[PDB]
Amino acid sequence: AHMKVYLDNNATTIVDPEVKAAMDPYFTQIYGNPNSLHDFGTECHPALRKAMDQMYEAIGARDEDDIVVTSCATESNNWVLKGVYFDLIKNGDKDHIITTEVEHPSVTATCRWLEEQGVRVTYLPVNQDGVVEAHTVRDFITDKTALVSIMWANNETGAIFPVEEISEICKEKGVLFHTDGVQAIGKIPVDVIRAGVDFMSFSAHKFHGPKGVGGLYIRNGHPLTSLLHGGEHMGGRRSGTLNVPGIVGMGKAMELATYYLKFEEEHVRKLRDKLEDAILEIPDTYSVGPRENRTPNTILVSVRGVEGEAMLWDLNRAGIAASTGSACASEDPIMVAVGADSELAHTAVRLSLSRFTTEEEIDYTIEQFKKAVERLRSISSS
Amino acid sequence: AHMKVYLDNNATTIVDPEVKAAMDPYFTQIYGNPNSLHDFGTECHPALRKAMDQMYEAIGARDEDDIVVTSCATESNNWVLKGVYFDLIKNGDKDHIITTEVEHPSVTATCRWLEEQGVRVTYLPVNQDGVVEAHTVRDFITDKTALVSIMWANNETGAIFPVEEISEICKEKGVLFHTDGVQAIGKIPVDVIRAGVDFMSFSAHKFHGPKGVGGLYIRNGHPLTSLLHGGEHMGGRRSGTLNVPGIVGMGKAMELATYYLKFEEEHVRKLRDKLEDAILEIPDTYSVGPRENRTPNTILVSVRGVEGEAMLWDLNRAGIAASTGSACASEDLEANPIMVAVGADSELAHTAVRLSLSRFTTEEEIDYTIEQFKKAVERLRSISSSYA
Repeated sequence: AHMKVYLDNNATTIVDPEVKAAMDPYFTQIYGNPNSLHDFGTECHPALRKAMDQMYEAIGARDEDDIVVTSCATESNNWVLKGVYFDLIKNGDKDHIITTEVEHPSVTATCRWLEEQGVRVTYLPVNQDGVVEAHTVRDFITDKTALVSIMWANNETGAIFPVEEISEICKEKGVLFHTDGVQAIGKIPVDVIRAGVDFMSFSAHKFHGPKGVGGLYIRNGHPLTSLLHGGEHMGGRRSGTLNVPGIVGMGKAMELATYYLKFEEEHVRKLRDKLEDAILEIPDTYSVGPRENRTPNTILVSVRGVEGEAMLWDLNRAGIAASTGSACASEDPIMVAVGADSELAHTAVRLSLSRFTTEEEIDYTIEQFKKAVERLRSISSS
Repeated sequence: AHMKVYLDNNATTIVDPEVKAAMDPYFTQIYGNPNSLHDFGTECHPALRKAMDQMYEAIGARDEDDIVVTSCATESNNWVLKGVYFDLIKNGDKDHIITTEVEHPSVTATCRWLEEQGVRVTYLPVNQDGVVEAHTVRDFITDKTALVSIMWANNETGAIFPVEEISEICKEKGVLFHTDGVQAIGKIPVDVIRAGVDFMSFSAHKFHGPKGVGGLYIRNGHPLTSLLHGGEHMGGRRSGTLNVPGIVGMGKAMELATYYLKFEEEHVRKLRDKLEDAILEIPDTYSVGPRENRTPNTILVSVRGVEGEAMLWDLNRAGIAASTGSACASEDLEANPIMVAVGADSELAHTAVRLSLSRFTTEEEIDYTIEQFKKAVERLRSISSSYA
C-alpha cells in the first residue's frame, strides 16, 4: 500500500541518530560560551577540538590549513567570492572571475551582484558529460582574473568535475581556485591537497549533519577579508559565538560519512544502479550524464511526453519525494545538463538516494514510477 | 567549598528544556528541505509559520515589517552596518555613522573596518549613568549621517538606553536607527514600534534559545542590500537553507521570554538586589550604573584592593561563573567616589566583576555566591601591602 519514501537527499538529508545523540548534550547540559574562561565555557572545549579534528581528517586537510565553521555553504560561497572581489578587485589589480552556468544559486546570484559591481565574470557553458573541462578555464584565464570557482560535483546531475586538473592549471597560471564541494562529501573521496584547491565549501545537512552549520576550507591560511567582523572567533576569520551543537554534529557526521563511503559505497551504488536500470527499461526514457563519472546516489531521468513537474507531483501523491533538474535535447539523441535560464530547457525528475535507503523503498519506487509514467502518458497530448 | 553556579547569563544562557523539546523533531523525524515541493519538505511549514508568528508577537512587530532569520546577532550587525554603507554611502550621499563606545565587538569592529573604507564614525562616549542621551545624538547628527546604531541595553553594565527619545530625534532629522537589542529580549519590555526603531538585532542563545540562530527586524521592509545572495530564502533577503530547528527553538524561546518577563522583573530582580546589597556590604565596593535604569538581572561590581581577573578565577575555583566589565573611577555631584562605565579600549579602564542572573537562578545559588564573593575579596586583599 501507500509508503512514504525519501529520494531528495541532494537537497537535504536526515540527521543520523548518532549525530543527533552527539549533539544532544550541548543545548541544556553543556551550554557555556566557549570564549569564556570559567569552567562552564571551557567544558565543551574537548568536544570542539574533537569535532575540528574529525573535519580535518575527513577532508584530509593539514595543520597549516584553516577550516572556518560557517552557518551554511551559502555563507561560505558568499564569503569566498565577495572576499576575493574585495581583496584583489576593489583593492587589487584584477577584475575577472571564472565559474560555470550550472553552479548553485549561492554562487550564481553572488557573481551577478559582483557583475553589478563592475566585475567581469565568465560563466563557462557545460558539455555533454555535464562537466567543464580544464582546458576551457585555461583558455579563459587572463592576467586580471582573480578567482576560478567551479563546483566539485553537480547537485542536479551528479556529474563529478575534474578538480585536480583545473587546480593544476590554476596554480600554473597563479590564480586562486575555489570549489563548491557540498555534493562531494560522503559521495566521493575528498582530499583537499590532492585536489589542489585553495578554498572549499561544504554543508553539514547534506551528509546527515544538522541544518544551520557549514564550513569553508582555506589552504595554508590564505588571507581572506572576513565577512563577519567582531570578536576573534575562528582565529579572527569569522566572528559570532560558536554553534557548538552544529560543530559537534558536523564533525560526527563527517567522520561517519567518510566511514560509510570507505566500507559501504557498494550498497548505495547497487541500489541506485538497480533503480536506474529499472527506470530506463521504460520506453523513451533517458538518464542524463554518464554514470561512470556520476556520484553513486544520483539519477536524473527525463521522460518523454510527460513533464518533470507532473511526474514529481504524481510521485509525491504516491509518497515518493524527488526533485527537479534542468536538461536539454541534443544529438550524438541524448538529454544533457543545461543552465536553468535556457529557453530550450525542460525539467527532468531527480532522484537521489542515501545510506538510509532500503531495497523495499527501491522496489516500491520502481513500481510507482512505472505506474506514474503510464498514467501520465495516458493523458498526454503526445 | 564547591557548588556550580552560573552567573554569566549575559554571555550565553542555558537552552530551556521546552525549547529543546520543541526543536527535537526537526533533526531526524522532520528533515525535508522547506524549499522543496514534496510532502517531506512542506511538513515543517506550519512550524516555521508558528515560530515566525511568535517572533513577530514577541517584539511587537507589525505585518508590514520584516523579521529575517540570521545565523547570529553578529551576522545581523554586520549586515545592517555594511548594507547601509553600501546603500547610502558607497552608492549614496552619506558618509557618517553614529554609535557608542560600549557596543558589542560585532558593531565596533565592523565600524572600524568601514572606517578603513573611508566612513567617518563617531563613537559616542557614555555618561555617568552609563548611557547615551538623545540630545547628544541630536548634536552629532548632520545631513550626511547614514545610520545611528545604539544598543538597546548594555551587556556589561545592564544600563538601558533611552531608545525611544533617540528614535524621535532620528525621526525628526530623518536618519535611520538601528539598535542592538540582544540584551533586551526577556529582560525589558520590547516593542519595536514603541521604540521607533528601524532595525533591531537579536540572538536566541541570550534568551534561552539555541546557539546558531539570530534575527534582524526591519521596519516596513525597508530596503537593505542582502549580505548573503542566492536563493529566495526569507523573502529573498538572506539565502541559505533555513535552520529549521534553530527557527523553531528561537520562536519558542522568544515566546517563553515574553511570558517570563514579569517573573524576571519580580523574583529574579529580588535575587539580583539581594546579591548586590550583600556585595555592597563589603567596604570599598562599588556597583557601576544606577539600578533604577538597569536590567533586572545584572550587577557590575568594582572592588578596590583586588584585581578583577584574579577575582573571577577564584570564583570559578569555587564553581561560580562570572565575567568582566570595563569601569573607571570618577565622582558624583556629591564628590563621592563612584565607578562609572567606559569603553574597553580606554587606558583608564580596569576590570570589574559582572554577575548576570536568569530565570533559573535560585536563592541557594545567591547565598553561596555571597559567601564566596566575600571570601575571595578578603583573601585577595589579605595578600597586598598597598590596600588600606
